[PDB]
Amino acid sequence: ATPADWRSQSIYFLLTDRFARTDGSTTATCNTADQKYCGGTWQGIIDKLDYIQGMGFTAIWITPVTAQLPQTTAYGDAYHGYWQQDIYSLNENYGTADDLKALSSALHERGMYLMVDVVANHMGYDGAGSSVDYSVFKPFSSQDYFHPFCFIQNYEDQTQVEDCWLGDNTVSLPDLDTTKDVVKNEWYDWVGSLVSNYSIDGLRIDTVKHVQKDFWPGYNKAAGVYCIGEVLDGDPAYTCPYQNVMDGVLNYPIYYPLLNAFKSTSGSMDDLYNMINTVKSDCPDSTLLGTFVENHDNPRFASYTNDIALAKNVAAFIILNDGIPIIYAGQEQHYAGGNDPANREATWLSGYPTDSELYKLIASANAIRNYAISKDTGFVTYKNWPIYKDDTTIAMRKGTDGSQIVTILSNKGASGDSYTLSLSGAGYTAGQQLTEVIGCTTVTVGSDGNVPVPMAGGLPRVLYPTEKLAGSKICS
Ligand SMILES: C[C@H]1O[C@H](O[C@H]2[C@H](O)[C@@H](O)[C@@H](O[C@@H]3C(CO)=C[C@H](N[C@H]4[C@H](O)[C@@H](O)[C@@H](O[C@H]5[C@H](O)[C@@H](O)[C@@H](O[C@H]6[C@H](O)[C@@H](O)[C@H](O)O[C@@H]6C)O[C@@H]5CO)O[C@@H]4C)[C@H](O)[C@H]3O)O[C@@H]2CO)[C@H](O)[C@@H](O)[C@@H]1O
Ligand SMILES: [Ca+2]
Repeated sequence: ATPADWRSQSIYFLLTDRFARTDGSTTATCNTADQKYCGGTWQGIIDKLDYIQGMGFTAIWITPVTAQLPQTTAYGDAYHGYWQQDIYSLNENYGTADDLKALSSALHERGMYLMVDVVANHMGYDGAGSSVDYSVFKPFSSQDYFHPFCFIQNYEDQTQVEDCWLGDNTVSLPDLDTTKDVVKNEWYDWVGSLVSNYSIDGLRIDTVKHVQKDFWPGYNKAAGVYCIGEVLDGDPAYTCPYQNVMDGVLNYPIYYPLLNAFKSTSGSMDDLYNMINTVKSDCPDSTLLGTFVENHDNPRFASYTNDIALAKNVAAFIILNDGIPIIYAGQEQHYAGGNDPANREATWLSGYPTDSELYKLIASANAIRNYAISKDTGFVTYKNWPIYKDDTTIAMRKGTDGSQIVTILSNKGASGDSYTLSLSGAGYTAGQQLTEVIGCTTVTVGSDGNVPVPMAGGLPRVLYPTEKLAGSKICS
């Protein structure tokens, strides 16, 4: 599917090994500290598609599918999919080629998209860099396809970052020489084939800053579908420019300020407001970035604060910001694991309750987003604009004038006092009735165009014109 098609989607990101088993168990042991395969499979994802769609997601991102190193290393099994050895075969721990195909067609039947994570930067090996046996890799069976062994000592030296090896002496990640034409040619041919064989709709590309920029334009074109890249860097002057060589990138620039604003009642709304504006002006297209606050490489939000009102607000931001929303499986169940491996918890242990607090908030936020784009073909290309901020509040506006959504977010927390915010700048007309779509109550615009928003419990408030909800099932 193209970049234009993808602007309207919302993604549920999951680790195949940790989401759902074929036997549907909700109590099978999965101690994250063991770093072993816990048993998730592609068939299990199919069985729980109602759980996922019920939150209003239109797509899923799944970790890498290729066959991995077989060993249990000192860092555990390659359950996460990032240590490949044979790119022409699939990881059998998750099922067969037919299962993968079954998945794509079960998604498509429901009007949903499939996004697959891919690695071009490196392969994986159980042992020290000097001792690698290149004959185990397929098809790159020789040391001549790879860069000479070196580890990345200085992450500020771009040359080292691209030409030296990620990993270490325990689990080493042999780095492909992506400047060689044989390497380019093989990867360009594989990526088009993988996409056509499994009917994939879009790709998440790992380790993009570790491969020279000029490789990417031809990979994105060979893939023929939207590519969103992982560039792990918080500086918009470093990451955004990658949008000149690939459709989109993950929004790490917004991640830092967003987490800092909501992880405590003293978080800064100023840093978040300024970064929204910077990304808006300085990235080639903000509407093609992926917004997130949790993933498998950082502590979960609840490891920072167990306050449920702060978790509601950060989740509302993610769905309603510019770009594509991305929630990480377990976020909706309020999971609190710390750094890898503790943030790779098995979703099934939660029992998949559809009446959890964040499951409901997410469902309501995705519901208004999905309905609005149904009615306003400009919603996805209108650039989100922060219209107000104070020490504990930020409010934003997105959507064509007359149909705009106005979202009011707070970091006061679950103890927050009850008061009335008089919000200016919303753009609605005098006397207009508005529905607050999270708690389903109504508010009326004052005669001077200001909106009297009832604040309490640190809850987020999402406003939309009552007349426009006509015929919808929202707040019915
Ligand atoms: C040492 C670890 O080794 C393995 O760790 C695994 C991991 O479990 C697996 O998931 C995969 O890991 C994946 C890989 C490798 O295929 C890459 C992508 N993620 C990578 C980035 O592609 C890379 O750039 C670097 O990312 C660096 C970044 O390049 C550097 O700039 C700084 O990032 C800065 C950023 O520059 C700055 O702006 C901001 O303020 O601070 C952050 C810390 O640190 C980051 C690491 O924390 O590491 C990330 C984990 C993926 O999302 C990630 O899941 O492989 C690694 C390496 O074997 C073990 O399993 C772990 O238990 C063990 O603790
Ligand atoms: Ca490299």
